Amino acid sequence: SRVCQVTGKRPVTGNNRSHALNATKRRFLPNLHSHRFWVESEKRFVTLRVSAKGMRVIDKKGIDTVLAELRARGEKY
Amino acid sequence: AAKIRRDDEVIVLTGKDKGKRGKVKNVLSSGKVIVEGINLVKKHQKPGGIVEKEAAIQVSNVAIFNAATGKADRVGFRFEDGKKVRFFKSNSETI
Amino acid sequence: KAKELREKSVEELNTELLNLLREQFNLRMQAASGQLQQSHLLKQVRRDVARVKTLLNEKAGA
Amino acid sequence: MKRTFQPSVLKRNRSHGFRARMATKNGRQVLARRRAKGRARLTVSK
Amino acid sequence: MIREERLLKVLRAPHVSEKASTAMEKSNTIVLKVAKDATKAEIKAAVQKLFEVEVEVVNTLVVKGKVKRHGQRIGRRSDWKKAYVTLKEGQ
RNA sequence: UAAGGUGAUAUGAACCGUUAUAACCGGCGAUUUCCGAAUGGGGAAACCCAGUGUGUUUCGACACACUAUCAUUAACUGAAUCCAUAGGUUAAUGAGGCGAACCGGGGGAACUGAAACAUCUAAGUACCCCGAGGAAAAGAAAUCAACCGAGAUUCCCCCAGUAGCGGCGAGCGAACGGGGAGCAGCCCAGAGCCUGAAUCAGUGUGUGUGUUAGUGGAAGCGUCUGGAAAGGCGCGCGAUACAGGGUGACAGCCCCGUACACAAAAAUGCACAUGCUGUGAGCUCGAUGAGUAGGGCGGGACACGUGGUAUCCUGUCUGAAUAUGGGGGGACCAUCCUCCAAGGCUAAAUACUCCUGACUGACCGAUAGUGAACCAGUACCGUGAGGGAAAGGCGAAAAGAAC
RNA sequence: AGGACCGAACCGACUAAUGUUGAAAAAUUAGCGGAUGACUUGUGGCUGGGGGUGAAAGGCCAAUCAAACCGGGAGAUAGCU
RNA sequence: CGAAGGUGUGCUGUGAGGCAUGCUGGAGGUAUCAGAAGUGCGAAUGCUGACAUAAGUAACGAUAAAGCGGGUGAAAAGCCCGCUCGCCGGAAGACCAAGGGUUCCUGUCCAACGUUAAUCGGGGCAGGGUGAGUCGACCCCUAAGGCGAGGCCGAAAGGCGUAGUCGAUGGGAAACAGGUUAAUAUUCCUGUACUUGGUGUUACUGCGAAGGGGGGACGGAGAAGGCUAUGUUGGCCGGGCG
RNA sequence: UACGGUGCUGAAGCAACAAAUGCCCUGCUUCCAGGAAAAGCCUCUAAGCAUCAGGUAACAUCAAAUCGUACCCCAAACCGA
Ligand SMILES: [K+]
Ligand SMILES: [K+]
Ligand SMILES: [K+]
Ligand SMILES: [K+]
Ligand SMILES: [K+]
Ligand SMILES: [K+]
Ligand SMILES: [K+]
Ligand SMILES: [K+]
Ligand SMILES: [K+]
Ligand SMILES: [K+]
Ligand SMILES: [K+]
Ligand SMILES: [K+]
Ligand SMILES: [K+]
Ligand SMILES: [K+]
Ligand SMILES: [K+]
Ligand SMILES: [K+]
Ligand SMILES: [K+]
Ligand SMILES: [K+]
Ligand SMILES: [K+]
Ligand SMILES: [Mg+2]
Ligand SMILES: [Mg+2]
Ligand SMILES: [Mg+2]
Ligand SMILES: [Mg+2]
Ligand SMILES: [Mg+2]
Ligand SMILES: [Mg+2]
Ligand SMILES: [Mg+2]
Ligand SMILES: [Mg+2]
Ligand SMILES: [Mg+2]
Ligand SMILES: [Mg+2]
Ligand SMILES: [Mg+2]
Ligand SMILES: [Mg+2]
Ligand SMILES: [Mg+2]
Ligand SMILES: [Mg+2]
Ligand SMILES: [Mg+2]
Ligand SMILES: [Mg+2]
Ligand SMILES: [Mg+2]
Ligand SMILES: [Mg+2]
Ligand SMILES: [Mg+2]
Ligand SMILES: [Mg+2]
Ligand SMILES: [Mg+2]
Ligand SMILES: [Mg+2]
Ligand SMILES: [Mg+2]
Ligand SMILES: [Mg+2]
Ligand SMILES: [Mg+2]
Ligand SMILES: [Mg+2]
Ligand SMILES: [Mg+2]
Ligand SMILES: [Mg+2]
Ligand SMILES: [Mg+2]
Ligand SMILES: [Mg+2]
Ligand SMILES: [Mg+2]
Ligand SMILES: [Mg+2]
Ligand SMILES: [Mg+2]
Ligand SMILES: [Mg+2]
Ligand SMILES: [Mg+2]
Ligand SMILES: [Mg+2]
Ligand SMILES: [Mg+2]
Ligand SMILES: [Mg+2]
Ligand SMILES: [Mg+2]
Ligand SMILES: [Mg+2]
Ligand SMILES: [Mg+2]
Ligand SMILES: [Mg+2]
Ligand SMILES: [Mg+2]
Ligand SMILES: [Mg+2]
Ligand SMILES: [Mg+2]
Ligand SMILES: [Mg+2]
Ligand SMILES: [Mg+2]
Ligand SMILES: [Mg+2]
Ligand SMILES: [Mg+2]
Ligand SMILES: [Mg+2]
Ligand SMILES: [Mg+2]
Ligand SMILES: [Mg+2]
Ligand SMILES: [Mg+2]
Repeated sequence: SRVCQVTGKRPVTGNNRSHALNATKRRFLPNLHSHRFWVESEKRFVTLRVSAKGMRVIDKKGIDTVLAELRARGEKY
Repeated sequence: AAKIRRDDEVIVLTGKDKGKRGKVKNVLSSGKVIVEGINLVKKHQKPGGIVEKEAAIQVSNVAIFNAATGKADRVGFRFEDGKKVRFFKSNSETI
Repeated sequence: KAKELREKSVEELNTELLNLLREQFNLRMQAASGQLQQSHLLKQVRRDVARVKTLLNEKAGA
Repeated sequence: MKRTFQPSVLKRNRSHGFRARMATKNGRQVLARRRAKGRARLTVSK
Repeated sequence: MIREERLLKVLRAPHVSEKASTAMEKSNTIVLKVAKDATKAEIKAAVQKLFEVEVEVVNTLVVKGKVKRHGQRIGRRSDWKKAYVTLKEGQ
């Protein structure tokens, strides 16, 4: 499913609104990308499906901390 | 426990045979008794003949007959020698 | 007759069980032939089999 | 003239039988409704 | 090796009929009602043990029970198994 | 607990029992086919077909147990590929499915109203989906207030159809503050000191008190009518019992009860008390939740429809200060007041009733009341989902009509 | 050889009469077209409702079709009778 | 010593109504003054049940067709037996699959069912009846297609699909003739066969798969020859002399 | 003979001719539209076992379970009340 493995961001629903304020249901999707992250501690690449926001989280916190969070949530990588 | 039992001498309180005495022959779980010589019906028996027989009477329509007093009585329950006994309410005497 | 059956070993209960099952077979055949007068024997042997099997399982364990 | 009901026990059981009902969540909801109603016959199976 | 307990349950009754009577006269064949899950092997073993006769062969069939009415209430009799047990020539 | 009993239509047959293994009632056990999550594989449910291991065998066979999947953990094994990692195998632990409502969450209509209709309404309703519990959720102020003060959350009555929102239409509709129900506060983000004392759990045994069978339980006769008396008439008696039901018409005293007084071998709830396993009180000294707050864009939520619009949530792009600091006080600024987000737990008052017991009704009484007083979710209809009836009363007693 | 010819089975359905509370909710009788093919038929399978399928008639999708059936929103709404 | 209800009759008030009482009925009823409403029916092509009308009318379901004698019986156009007649005969005969499920056979019954009567029945009731190594299923094998460990995908539900595993309408061992029951028969019996597998013995010997190859294994049309099923005629045998 | 049907006995039992849409034929000829799969079966070896097993042949012996089987089936029994 379209779920960020780092942040848990997923599709949310809302409205399109016309100029006449006609509401039609829409979705807002996360900006997801499959990305190979270098994990220096394992001498390995780990692929995560991550939002652009999740990539900024990884840049800030570091991949090792994030993967530690993933294991503790039962999030498989 | 039952106040009226098989082989008790009873007197009829109610009905066509009011006042008559007889021995209880059967106690039915419906709350009725067959009393010897009481509540006779003429059954037209298919082969065969018209046969007189006892019909069951409501157990509340008979009373234990107290031979000493010569009249209907009520039963109470007491424990004597650790065993439950019946007694006549009239005279407190064990049945 | 549980109390009297209770003072027998497993081996004695197993031979007792076989006797009852053979008796049950013979009565079943007699009832089928139209020759069993005493229909009450059928229930008696059936309940005796149950009693032996109960005690075999007690002497096994629970 | 050829009428609409043309019986086949195999097609009956595959279309509507107990195992067909159990194979999907919506089929299991059919069985739940019919149990709740107290139907003697849950499916065409029996 | 079929246990005696099992053998004591498989034979239910002799089947009494004109066909069964003729089977015994003409072909030395006894007709039995047997347990619905009795196999030919079990029936053979039971007859040999319990009636003390040599069996040649067992043929079997399942009798489907009749639908019956008992005062505007539909009912069905039970299915049961019939065994034609052919005894050997001397028996 | 017992003088009767072997459930019903439903008699009979063959029996069992009467002083205590007849039956009946309750506690604890035993047995518990096959299908069904169904789990050894398969399958058109109630069937078809295996493997493995033991044990029996009369050599024909036979019995019993185990063998699903996923998650977690552990061990062993083990690629491309060096170490490895993926993968594999086995063991242990757990899950799975079902269930009427209530509860939290993910999605989410339209008819309709606006006397048309699109904003708006209906409505975050119906419905679908996920998850939980006996309740759930919420909860210990980055809350309100107004310079006086209050002091977590939840629920009830007010405030008020007010203030507002609104094609300023139809409609939608607060809060502040007040009266009540119920009340309870804590822990981590960390060491040290002294120690493991506290309070919760778990697992034992006392101790009452309940529950799941039961026991005793008062006192009425005569006469009249009548098929029958419980009715009339006459004269008695009980009442901590005149609740109720039955009995040949309407019974306090005929029967079963009722008030009242008692009872448990066994299992089990509860409340205590007292052993035991883990949980570790208190005190000085720190520390104080960042892709976060805030912002731009798009939406949503707030009674509040973008409006002059605070506040909350975030799909997207960004991005602080971090106690000398930060949030809020309905655009915004200053001042003042007040609070401390980005970690978490927490009883009660609140919601509901598939189900169990008791009791009640100016509720129905067979076209009513459940669809169903009755063998009804049946018969019957439909490929199926699904739809879905009609149908109660002899008599006090079968004495159910011998001939 | 052949979407060749005549013609039964088989598949159709041009005309007429009958029938129209039918023998039948589409038939019967006499005639009629195709009949080695773009044929016909058995068994099983797949496509699902604004969807299918359609040598195209809005045809067909269980005697229902310009939006199936069943249950629900639901007592929609009804300035009308 | 007769409640409600039912049904008559009399009296009575301006009305809705009221009162009394005969008969039926056989156990309930309820003044007064207050209180509450599922409180009043002729209509709604209203709803349910009952019963009319048309009417003893139409019709009795292929125009293949009956006639008579005897039997049984309460009763015979319809049943049974017999003779004759007619109808089908690429079917209106026979055997099956599918589907149905006891309708099969025997005895007994005639209420209802059967478009009439019914002694008859696919009707009621009871009893009986289905026999397999070789027929079929199951089973081994796969087609379309289905499901699908992991997997990939998707707000949730779920979608797709790999290994696999299911799935016949197709591929895969073997039995025939005669006889027999009221009712089964390639299943029973008689006679004569065949298949596959497990053991044992004897002898000899390279056996061995989740792999390779072969085979299984395949269209339409047409033509000709060789045959048999089968028929016809003769011969033969038994009977016949109208 | 119980007018249902049993029971005992049994002759000839050959040839010619005609002849399928059935068989040889999953053939042959021909055409284009170019006509399942997988197992059983036969054969080959791999790893492995190796005076073992296994294989093949003959003979003997045992086994072949379970479920269906009545009856209608162009129809009064199925689909059409
Ligand atoms: K609307
Ligand atoms: K309007
Ligand atoms: K009296
Ligand atoms: K009485
Ligand atoms: K009373
Ligand atoms: K932000
Ligand atoms: K401040
Ligand atoms: K009803
Ligand atoms: K539609
Ligand atoms: K009256
Ligand atoms: K009153
Ligand atoms: K009317
Ligand atoms: K008439
Ligand atoms: K007639
Ligand atoms: K077989
Ligand atoms: K099988
Ligand atoms: K002549
Ligand atoms: K058969
Ligand atoms: K058939
Ligand atoms: Mg045989
Ligand atoms: Mg068989
Ligand atoms: Mg399974
Ligand atoms: Mg299984
Ligand atoms: Mg669960
Ligand atoms: Mg409008
Ligand atoms: Mg909570
Ligand atoms: Mg202050
Ligand atoms: Mg008592
Ligand atoms: Mg008393
Ligand atoms: Mg009375
Ligand atoms: Mg903080
Ligand atoms: Mg903020
Ligand atoms: Mg923000
Ligand atoms: Mg802002
Ligand atoms: Mg914004
Ligand atoms: Mg907004
Ligand atoms: Mg502000
Ligand atoms: Mg009703
Ligand atoms: Mg009535
Ligand atoms: Mg042509
Ligand atoms: Mg056409
Ligand atoms: Mg024609
Ligand atoms: Mg032409
Ligand atoms: Mg032609
Ligand atoms: Mg048109
Ligand atoms: Mg149609
Ligand atoms: Mg539409
Ligand atoms: Mg609505
Ligand atoms: Mg309406
Ligand atoms: Mg009314
Ligand atoms: Mg009326
Ligand atoms: Mg009117
Ligand atoms: Mg009429
Ligand atoms: Mg007329
Ligand atoms: Mg006329
Ligand atoms: Mg006429
Ligand atoms: Mg006719
Ligand atoms: Mg005649
Ligand atoms: Mg008659
Ligand atoms: Mg005729
Ligand atoms: Mg004739
Ligand atoms: Mg029948
Ligand atoms: Mg018949
Ligand atoms: Mg008639
Ligand atoms: Mg019949
Ligand atoms: Mg799939
Ligand atoms: Mg398979
Ligand atoms: Mg097949
Ligand atoms: Mg036959
Ligand atoms: Mg020939
Ligand atoms: Mg031809
Ligand atoms: Mg047959």
